[PDB]
Amino acid sequence: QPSKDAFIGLM
Repeated sequence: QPSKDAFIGLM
């Protein structure tokens, strides 16, 4: 999902 991409920002 797109919300999962938000986790890519932190990483």
